[PDB]
Amino acid sequence: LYFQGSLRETSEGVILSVIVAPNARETKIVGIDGTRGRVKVNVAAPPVKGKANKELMKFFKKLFGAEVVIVRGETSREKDLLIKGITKKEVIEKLEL
Ligand code: NA
Repeated sequence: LYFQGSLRETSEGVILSVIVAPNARETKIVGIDGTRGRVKVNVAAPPVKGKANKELMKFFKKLFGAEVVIVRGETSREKDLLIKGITKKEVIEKLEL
């Protein structure tokens, strides 16, 4: 399994497709879902008042050094994140760290 199955590069940056589990001990990448083409992300926040979405975005903004917005799935576990102004090569390097 490679992270490439969860990413695609658009004119605006990289869409990173994730599947979250809230209430986690630590916000971190725990795996890849090879059927859904998504990175499994544990989020150390409750899924109330948008707090899991906020923590998810904060985690990836820090990892990538780039603005991260949710473009689909604000109220779903399966969320698509636009990482603005970054290339797929840069995203792969950071996910592989
Ligand atoms: Na949330």
